[PDB]
Amino acid sequence: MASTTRLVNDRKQLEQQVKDDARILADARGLNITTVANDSATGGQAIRNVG
Amino acid sequence: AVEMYVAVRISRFQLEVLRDLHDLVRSRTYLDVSKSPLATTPIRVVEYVR
Repeated sequence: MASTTRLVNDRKQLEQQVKDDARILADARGLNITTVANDSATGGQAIRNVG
Repeated sequence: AVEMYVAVRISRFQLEVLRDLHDLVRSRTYLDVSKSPLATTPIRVVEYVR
């Protein structure tokens, strides 16, 4: 049990830190939403009256 | 002159006489589409959502 047994955990922590500090410097820009539309209807059979 | 010695006549007649010009207005009934519109589709069961 030496400093070599901590290598995998060291890599786990290093990957977490790399992701975290690459998220900080990444530039973020808003995007335009162009998908709004009322196209989600439902079908079926009409309940026609009889008489 | 264009009538014979025997005359054909009418015993009764009916007509409406109005003394005021504002008596010519009457009323009728209509559905209010804005608040009670006419239905355009029948009631159906839910199937084939897409």
